[PDB]
Amino acid sequence: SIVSSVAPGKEPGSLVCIQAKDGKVIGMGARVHCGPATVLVTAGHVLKKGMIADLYLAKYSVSSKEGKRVLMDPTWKIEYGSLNKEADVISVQVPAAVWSRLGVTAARVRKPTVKVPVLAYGGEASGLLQSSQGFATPDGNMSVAHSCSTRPGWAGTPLYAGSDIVAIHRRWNLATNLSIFHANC
Repeated sequence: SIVSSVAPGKEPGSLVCIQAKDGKVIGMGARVHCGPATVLVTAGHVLKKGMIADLYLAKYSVSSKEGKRVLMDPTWKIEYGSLNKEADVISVQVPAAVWSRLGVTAARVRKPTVKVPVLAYGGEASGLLQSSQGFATPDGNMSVAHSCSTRPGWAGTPLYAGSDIVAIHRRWNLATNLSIFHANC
């Protein structure tokens, strides 16, 4: 798996970091279309931390030439998924105002295909992102096997196939086949 630096602002427009209050990146996520609206999608064990501590959605701002972030409200409604279950995927009805302030566009969820090329993103700061290349294969249940290298703090990051998201990375590999749970939309 080839690992590469991603220049500030050149990551996909849907991607967001999830930070603790001291700025540490503890997970990733993305804005995706969900019926007539959009949702955050991330790992359930990442979102669970925001029940007892403050988490922030974070993304590099091209116009400000620095990172920006917005406090997460744990009472934002859950669209699908769960904080504690095996698939470890959850989606949240984040207000459009928050996505607007961070510059986050919505991506499309697509079904994975066999050995589809994929990119996964993560990093220690919103202008210090990196990507890892790999391939993804769905298992006929709710998961995808994939070959992207990841680091701790990449939990919840999408696997991108071209423009679209086909999976959610779980933990530092088996990702969740997002289209399975996205059918709740």
